[PDB]
Amino acid sequence: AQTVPYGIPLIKADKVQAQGFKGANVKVAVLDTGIQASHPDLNVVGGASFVAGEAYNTDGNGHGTHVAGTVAALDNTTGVLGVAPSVSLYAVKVLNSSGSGSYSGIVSGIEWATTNGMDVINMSLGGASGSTAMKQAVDNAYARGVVVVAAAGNSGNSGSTNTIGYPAKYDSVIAVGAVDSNSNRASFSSVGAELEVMAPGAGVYSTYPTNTYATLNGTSMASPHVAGAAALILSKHPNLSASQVRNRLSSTATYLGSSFYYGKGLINVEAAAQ
Amino acid sequence: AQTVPYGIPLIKADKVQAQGFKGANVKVAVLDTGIQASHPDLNVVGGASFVAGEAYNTDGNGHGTHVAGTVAALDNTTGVLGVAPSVSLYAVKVLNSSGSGSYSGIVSGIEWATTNGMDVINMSLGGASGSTAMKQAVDNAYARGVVVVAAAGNSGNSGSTNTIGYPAKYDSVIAVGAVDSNSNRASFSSVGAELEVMAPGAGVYSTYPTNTYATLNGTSMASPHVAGAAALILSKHPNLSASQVRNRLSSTATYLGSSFYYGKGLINVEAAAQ
Amino acid sequence: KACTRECGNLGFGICPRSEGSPLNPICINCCSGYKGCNYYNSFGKFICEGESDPKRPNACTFNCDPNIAYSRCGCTTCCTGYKGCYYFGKDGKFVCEGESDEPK
Ligand SMILES: [Ca+2]
Ligand SMILES: [Ca+2]
Repeated sequence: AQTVPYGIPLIKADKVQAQGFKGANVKVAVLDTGIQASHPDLNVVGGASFVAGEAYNTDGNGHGTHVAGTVAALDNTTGVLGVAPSVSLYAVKVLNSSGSGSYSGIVSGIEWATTNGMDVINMSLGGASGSTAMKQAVDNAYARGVVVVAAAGNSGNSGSTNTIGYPAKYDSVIAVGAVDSNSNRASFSSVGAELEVMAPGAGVYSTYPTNTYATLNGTSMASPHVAGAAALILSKHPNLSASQVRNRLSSTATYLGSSFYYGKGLINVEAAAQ
Repeated sequence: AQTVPYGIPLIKADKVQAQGFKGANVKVAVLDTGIQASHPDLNVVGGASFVAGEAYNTDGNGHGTHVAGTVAALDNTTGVLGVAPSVSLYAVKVLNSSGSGSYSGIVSGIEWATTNGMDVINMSLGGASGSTAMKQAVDNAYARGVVVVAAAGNSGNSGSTNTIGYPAKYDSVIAVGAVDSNSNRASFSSVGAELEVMAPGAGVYSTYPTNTYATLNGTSMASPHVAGAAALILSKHPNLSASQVRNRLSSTATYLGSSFYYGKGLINVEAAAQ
Repeated sequence: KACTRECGNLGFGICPRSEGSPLNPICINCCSGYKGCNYYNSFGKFICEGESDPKRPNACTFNCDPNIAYSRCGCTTCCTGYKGCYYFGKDGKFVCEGESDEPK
């Protein structure tokens, strides 16, 4: 049978799907370690690799496949479900087998997605340092109308320290934090002014390489929930601007505490999609 | 002419010795660089070497003799005094005269001890990684009713970093941290969740090879106070289980602060053998 | 350098970092010392090079060597960790060395 990770109901993605809105015809690009298209629960219809001698249709790490499954696991009869199952999934490989990658590679992937009219970008990745080149990339993507979503980071908290990484820290990108199955912020979820919204980031069950599943932890797992919610909202209101979609998700988030640790709160795509 | 190292009174081993319990009929295996059996203040009644070229009853290094002294320095009118003066001392050499050994060598000593009936095993030694063989060797020894004591390590602390070494970290073994004559944690004492009990480890005086004595530092000195304490308890209640003895030591210990840094606290053999 | 933003499940990390001074001695012995690192006494006199290495561990006495004063050489993932450190998982079995550089 099909299993529904808690993340779907928590952000009320099921409610919106029941309205008949599943992100149909919205192009979402997962800039990660690739995706295992051959996985039954997924359906990658395109992409691009920026990892020497490696196809974007396979995933040697597993991370990308997992993130992707939270974004779009097919609503069939087996496995898991994604926040927006009917989305047009694109694997944009910018990280190698060991979950690492150069900024320029990521910049190349960002541009690709932009040039191929992607609607949403999901970057469950980060670096401690900034980069004029990367900021320009996500800045043009947003300017071009792309909803850019990134994982905030897993540096936890410490006094008033701002532990939000890049590109999440960029104001053109929605920095996503994490909470558990109880809407409680995960201790590892990064904090700071830049934190925008919270999403399920702990114990996220999703697709894993070579037709299986696994349970991972991190803002990596939370980012896709948001990018997926962006897709559902767009499948319902096709012509909203990247900005409007971003604002409605943060604008309808259910409050959870100081914006320093929760941003606007846990996303509620049902409220967002009204 | 006999000296009483501050450690004995500190853990209240003197009080217990006055009640008449001195570890008689309790076998203690000191797994180390050997023991100088010919030291007038020590009485090695057996053991074995797992170091090619060196007999068990000699100690070219000196560490194993000091460690043993802290445990069973004879109660006469010379040198120092052990925690359990009447204990049956066993020299199991698993480290060469340079104080070095291989996990392989240690496992052989652990099994020898188990097989031969040792009631207590003391290991003022360790490695930073740990292996499958070693774990099964200590898990087994403890399962056969042996009280397994080991030095926690001298890595000090580092933020929230766990620096307890192996085999002390395995939970079939009691990890012992070190304090000074003021009951204050030595700055070198390792920390981490597995830390179980503290004992004197700074400036510990005792037997040293070539019939003399010396003052050494390290959790290496703390461990033999616990092993000796275990023997005292067994001296008073031969029927207790290795598990019960371990629990009295930790449940009746004097509180020193957060468990991360002090575990349950400074061992109090008077309260434990009560 | 960018890393997958998943939270890792490593046990702990060991980073052979040189330290100590004559008036502020570290606690260690040649055996437990790290290869590639050199240890000196309170007078700056060489004593030995670290005998062990992160991968492949071995047993050492756990006492401080009075002769040595100083040396000269959880969400964190192999990509996220720092080079110059060796990360292990539970039952401390080696896993990898860090890939990132320490912040400046
Ligand atoms: Ca499914
Ligand atoms: Ca004596």
